[PDB]
Amino acid sequence: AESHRLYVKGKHLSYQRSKRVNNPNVSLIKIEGVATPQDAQFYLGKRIAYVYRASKEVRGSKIRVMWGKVTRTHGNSGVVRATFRNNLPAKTFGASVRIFLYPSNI
Amino acid sequence: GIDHTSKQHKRSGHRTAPKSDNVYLKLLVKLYTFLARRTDAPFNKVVLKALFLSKINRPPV
Amino acid sequence: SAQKAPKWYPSEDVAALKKTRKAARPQKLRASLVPGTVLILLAGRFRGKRVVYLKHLEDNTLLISGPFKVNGVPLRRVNARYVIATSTKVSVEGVNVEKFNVEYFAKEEIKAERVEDQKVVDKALIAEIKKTPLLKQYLSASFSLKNGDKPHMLKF
Amino acid sequence: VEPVVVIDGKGHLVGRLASVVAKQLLNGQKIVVVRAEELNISGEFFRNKLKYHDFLRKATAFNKTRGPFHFRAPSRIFYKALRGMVSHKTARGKAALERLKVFEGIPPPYDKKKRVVVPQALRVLRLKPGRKYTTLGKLSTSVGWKYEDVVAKLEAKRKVSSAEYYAKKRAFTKKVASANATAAESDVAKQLAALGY
Amino acid sequence: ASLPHPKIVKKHTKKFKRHHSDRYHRVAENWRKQKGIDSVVRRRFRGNISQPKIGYGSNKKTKFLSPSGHKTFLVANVKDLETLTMHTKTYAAEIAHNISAKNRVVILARAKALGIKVTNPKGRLAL
RNA sequence: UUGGCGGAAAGGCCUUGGGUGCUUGCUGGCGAAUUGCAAUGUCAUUUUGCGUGGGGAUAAAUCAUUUGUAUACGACUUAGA
RNA sequence: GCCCUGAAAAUGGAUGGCGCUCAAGCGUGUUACCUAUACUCUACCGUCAGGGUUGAUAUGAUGCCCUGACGAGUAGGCAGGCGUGGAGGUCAGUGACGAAGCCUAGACCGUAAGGUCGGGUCGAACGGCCUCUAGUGCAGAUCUUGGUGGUAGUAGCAAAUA
RNA sequence: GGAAUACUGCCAGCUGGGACUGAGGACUGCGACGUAAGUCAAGGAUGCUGGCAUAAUGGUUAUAUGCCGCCCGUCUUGAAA
RNA sequence: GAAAUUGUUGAAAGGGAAGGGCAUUUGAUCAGACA
Ligand SMILES: [Cl-]
Ligand SMILES: [Cl-]
Ligand SMILES: [Cl-]
Ligand SMILES: [Mg+2]
Ligand SMILES: [Mg+2]
Ligand SMILES: [Mg+2]
Ligand SMILES: [Mg+2]
Ligand SMILES: [Mg+2]
Ligand SMILES: [Mg+2]
Ligand SMILES: [Mg+2]
Ligand SMILES: [Mg+2]
Ligand SMILES: [Mg+2]
Ligand SMILES: [Mg+2]
Ligand SMILES: [Mg+2]
Ligand SMILES: [Mg+2]
Ligand SMILES: [Mg+2]
Ligand SMILES: [Mg+2]
Ligand SMILES: [Mg+2]
Ligand SMILES: [Mg+2]
Ligand SMILES: [Mg+2]
Ligand SMILES: [Mg+2]
Ligand SMILES: [Mg+2]
Ligand SMILES: [Mg+2]
Ligand SMILES: [Mg+2]
Ligand SMILES: [Mg+2]
Ligand SMILES: [Mg+2]
Ligand SMILES: [Mg+2]
Ligand SMILES: [Mg+2]
Ligand SMILES: [Mg+2]
Ligand SMILES: [Mg+2]
Repeated sequence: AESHRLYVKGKHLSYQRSKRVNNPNVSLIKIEGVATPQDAQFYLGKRIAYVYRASKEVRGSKIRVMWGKVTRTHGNSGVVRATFRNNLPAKTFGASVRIFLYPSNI
Repeated sequence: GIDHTSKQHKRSGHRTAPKSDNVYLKLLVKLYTFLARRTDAPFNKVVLKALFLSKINRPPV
Repeated sequence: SAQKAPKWYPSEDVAALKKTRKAARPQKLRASLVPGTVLILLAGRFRGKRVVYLKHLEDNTLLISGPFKVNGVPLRRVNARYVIATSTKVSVEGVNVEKFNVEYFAKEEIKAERVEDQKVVDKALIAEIKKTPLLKQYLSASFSLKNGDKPHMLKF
Repeated sequence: VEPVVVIDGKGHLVGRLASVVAKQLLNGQKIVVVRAEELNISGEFFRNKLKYHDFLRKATAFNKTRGPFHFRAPSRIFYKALRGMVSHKTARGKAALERLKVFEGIPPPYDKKKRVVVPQALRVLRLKPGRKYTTLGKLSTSVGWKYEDVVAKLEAKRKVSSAEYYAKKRAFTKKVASANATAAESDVAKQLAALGY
Repeated sequence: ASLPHPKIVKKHTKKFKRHHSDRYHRVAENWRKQKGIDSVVRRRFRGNISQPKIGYGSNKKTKFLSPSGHKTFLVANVKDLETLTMHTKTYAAEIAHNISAKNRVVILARAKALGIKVTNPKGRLAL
């Protein structure tokens, strides 16, 4: 069909931070359709990928990926905390990420 | 934070070895170190400590 | 001498490992995984396909069939954490799956025996699929997330 | 959800809307605001006029071209409130402001698109009934905005065209509704009802 | 081909550079401790360079180990090369910088016979 | 392809006729494997350059000279087949 | 009680800013949530304390190992180390088949002082270890001597008729 | 008059999802389940499997982005002054 | 035949200084094990 999506759209908001100090080792993620910490429990442990493009082709591809995972909820509005193998770059604040349905408990 | 009651990292203040570099004196220390560890006799403990003393702390008899 | 030799050298002998207390025990799958349950594949070459769960193998893998005649998915192994268990089920009584095991999928074109036993297993499944309307069409299609669909609220 | 969200600014409180829009821009959503001249501010007209004149007297003493710039248009007034809620001196702040457009009236590119509202910022849902409020269109005119009449004339022309479009759309909807109702009461309709559709 | 070891961990790979060594040419990068009364570096204000301290010390198990798992031992001739004959799984020979080209050929041949790893075998090679 | 409408940044909207591809509205028959138990598994739009061939059109500005309605120097304002 | 009058200062202006009016204000009550080098658990470094272990046939009893606790710091004290000129001993050490020196967003070791290697340049001496010794470590002193910048193709090179 | 429920507390009641960690390295101890032999979640992780074997991971360096960072030395109760 | 300082060539960045710390993207470059 016209749709082939098997992931849930997400946004990279910022790093974990206080008023004046940030922590790049943890990123805050907003998941579309999630507005409650109870609903965000469903996505705990799910894999996250950030997909971007580069001019140089390395392994027979010009598309690169950074992998992560959902660890815990954040606040009262459905935001979650995510950690990545390599920390996401700060220029991606406001960029789209993909939340996959695996590992699954259904 | 800990509200310490005593000074931290304080040395015992007692000599645990001779200050001398005498090779034969160190052999006597090694001999009585072994005896004090495996004889539980108060005499050996006293002798071992006495071998660490300085000159003014070992007046002639 | 450019460098003074050390007085002491470390031992060249490797030490034995301490006895471990970690006994392997069988995996228990989640209750939704029952033979005959229709599964949705989340990753791999056949992502989005709807297959039929047949047997649980000894390497903690799930044996599935498309059937190959319906959607082109052959007899394969899948990981339990990479599938979705749906609420629809097809009866498996009348399907022989005893011959398929871990060794049958040894890595070491398509072999003749794989073609033959694919037809044998699919024939029983296809007869059961024809019992209910639209099931054959349902297994031919692919699963996809649409706009506004929330997986934490959808029931499969 | 939409790649571009167009907000009709009529009946929205300036500060409440600006706070909502600023957060959306920082989260990566492109926003277009139309009809900035119909924005509302809580408090009577005279009180808000005095506030702008307090802003007017602030300027660099030795060179007025260096001091704060006082923009009179309604779209620029809303832009000032929005820029104050964004770290606009950073590259991240600059990028967010580039995803925003503000217009007086509804320009031709967006007059045939769908407009939405922000309930958190709507005056009729926030202010206590009886409280005084001011309209941004008349406030801008009193402080030197020269294009109130031009926008009003263009808006009147647009509404005539939009009203004619709605008449055709309404008649088409009635025809579609009749066909669906007639197509009901059938076996296919009965099955859809059992499944909720 | 060395002894098995736990993964080597470096607590602080970044070099400790002297404060303001990037501001004045006369201030070298060799580490020096600031002793000024008002120094922000000495007082450890936020956003300033880190200072060496004993907490950064590496694990004693993997201390002095090269990434190949061996310890480096400088070698000047065949005689001191042969001191590593029984220790090929813990030490690796490195040829001194001032050994002539012809003598390096002799050392490399003996090391190959004894199975001793050489860390700089391409030095002064007339290839 | 026919016609109408749209100037606020219109660059879009509607309509007529025919040709052509598909149709899951319904019923059939073939094909898929081996990417080996997951690895974005590559399906979008930005700019620009080099070579093919199908059309289109065959200029100016500056320096130098000159002018004084101009002018510290630049600049400005005039003239010259 | 809240609000208002009483309530006048000089560059333009600050509940931190925007802005906010059944508040995003004031009084009060109930919950959820955010995050310090603090608290809890774990690993690693060091320090201190209490202990185990000489029995040859394998090298450090100042060795190896077990257990617990602790770690801010100017003036100042003490301890363990790094580097430099020269001296005794030793490695029957390195070297014109290239010693020393110098250059090197090249590699490795050490918490650090530093040490090691490769490449280039170069041409005659030099290093490791155990000890001895001192005219032994620089960013400053309107420090000493020498060298070199920005200023800058800048100020200017216009008295005495041509 | 007989119950229910709320509130507070207790269980050496059961069970699902997520994150971080794997220090040690023959045996020795305390226990559990067993008529027995033995087994075990009992003084610290093992089992199975895939891809790649090179700039892929990683290091160095330049740059970009988020947040943070006032000029050292000196006298001083107090120095970016 | 070092440094300050300078020319040429090559690379990179630059909206009222420059330089620094933590983290990662991109470019360039590089060692280690293939038992
Ligand atoms: Cl002129
Ligand atoms: Cl060191
Ligand atoms: Cl930055
Ligand atoms: Mg004006
Ligand atoms: Mg280092
Ligand atoms: Mg002070
Ligand atoms: Mg220090
Ligand atoms: Mg309150
Ligand atoms: Mg803490
Ligand atoms: Mg402490
Ligand atoms: Mg201290
Ligand atoms: Mg040389
Ligand atoms: Mg250099
Ligand atoms: Mg000579
Ligand atoms: Mg002196
Ligand atoms: Mg000096
Ligand atoms: Mg000084
Ligand atoms: Mg001076
Ligand atoms: Mg002059
Ligand atoms: Mg001049
Ligand atoms: Mg003059
Ligand atoms: Mg004259
Ligand atoms: Mg990398
Ligand atoms: Mg930065
Ligand atoms: Mg920034
Ligand atoms: Mg700051
Ligand atoms: Mg004073
Ligand atoms: Mg000061
Ligand atoms: Mg010369
Ligand atoms: Mg130079």
